[PDB]
Amino acid sequence: DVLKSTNSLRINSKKLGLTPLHVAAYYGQADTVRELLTSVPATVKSETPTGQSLFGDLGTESGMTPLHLAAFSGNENVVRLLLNSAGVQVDAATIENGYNPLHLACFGGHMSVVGLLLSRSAELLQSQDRNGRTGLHIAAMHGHIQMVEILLGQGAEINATDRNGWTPLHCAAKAGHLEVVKLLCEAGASPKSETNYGCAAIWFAASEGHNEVLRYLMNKEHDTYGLMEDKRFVYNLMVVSKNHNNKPIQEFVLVSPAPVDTAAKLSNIYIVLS
Amino acid sequence: MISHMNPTDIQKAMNRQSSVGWTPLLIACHRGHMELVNNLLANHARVDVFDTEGRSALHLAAERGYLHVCDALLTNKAFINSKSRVGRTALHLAAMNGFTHLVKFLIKDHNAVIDILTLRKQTPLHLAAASGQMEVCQLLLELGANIDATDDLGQKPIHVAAQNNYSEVAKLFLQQHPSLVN
Repeated sequence: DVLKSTNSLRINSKKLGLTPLHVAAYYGQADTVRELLTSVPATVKSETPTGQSLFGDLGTESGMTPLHLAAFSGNENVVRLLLNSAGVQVDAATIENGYNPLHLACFGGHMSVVGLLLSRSAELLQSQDRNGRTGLHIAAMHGHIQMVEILLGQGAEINATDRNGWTPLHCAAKAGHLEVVKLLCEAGASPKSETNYGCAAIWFAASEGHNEVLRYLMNKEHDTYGLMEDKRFVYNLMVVSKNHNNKPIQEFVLVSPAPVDTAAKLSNIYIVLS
Repeated sequence: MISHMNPTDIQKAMNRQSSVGWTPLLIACHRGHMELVNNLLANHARVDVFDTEGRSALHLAAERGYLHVCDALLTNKAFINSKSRVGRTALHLAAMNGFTHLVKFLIKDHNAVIDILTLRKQTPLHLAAASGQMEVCQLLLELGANIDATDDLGQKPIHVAAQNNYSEVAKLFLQQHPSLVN
């Protein structure tokens, strides 16, 4: 109030491009947010942060309204206030990074905000970002399990591509969250699903460590003869088999429909790549 | 008399919550003391309070079914289509508890959405058929909605009517026969 006598109360650019209503919406307390709704026009879509931003994984976000940050830090009462304010804008909610506040709820667990937003909007399950990702992609690749359970509970298309053709099982496999892959495989997505360079799930599960995701996806269905011609997949399978007592290379032989062809031909691919 | 001898901290009195989480708007709108609700809203208490069950004064007054209490709320810029922890709207509770004038008041007088889903994805026609209130479902079908809209268990409305075995409500959905849901 005393600073409300003088200041314009929506200022910050130096070291953080935002407003005090972003900070008040971020850390909780809600009646302060109400007074700032009576003083500030309540939806400003702030700025680019300068130097050093907050928010962890969001190293830079350009144009986050304070509904996003209350959706982000968890702030469920502040979510309930900002969903009942003058400028709500739950649908459009555009950032230069491309996100929507459901996705910003997916960056944490924050399942209460997911219940509030999916209860409120419900045209947001299929909302894609600027990179084409949905909320199931982000909840997959950050490994929040029950968040994925709720996001299938409201009902989302699991086999849904990005602009590069990523299914969320590709993102879950690349991040290597095993139980997310068990959830998406056990009730959904096909492992035989390419990308816009020509890939699968086991190419990402082999390209970055993750023996157990590789054995789970390797127990599923996949085209081996398309995989052995990808020399990078063969090399990364060698690398993972080096670390994990060469069980997974044995698994890639013994799963294939002709194991002797795969062992022999793939051994020749090894000797040629030598 | 209590509201005379405080200059502004009246609002500091009115913005506090009970152990339940109730403000005196929630208690007075919970009971239906209409002139008292006119006294509290003239004394500018915030309508956007919420209890531990995520409920507003529209959910309490709509739960007990008072017309002019909800009218007094909506003159004071209350928000219809608010939701509880179950996601219930005021139309869900008025359809649950049998107040046809409150349903006509919301949908007709204030353009409340008919096909609002709960957290269990339930429209108030079969959440109304859950408690089995025949004339309320006559009113909702008189206003019209998606009848066979499935719930979280995939429930077309006569399934929920049959779980709580209200025969006359099934005689409404079947005697009128709008969807051939036998």
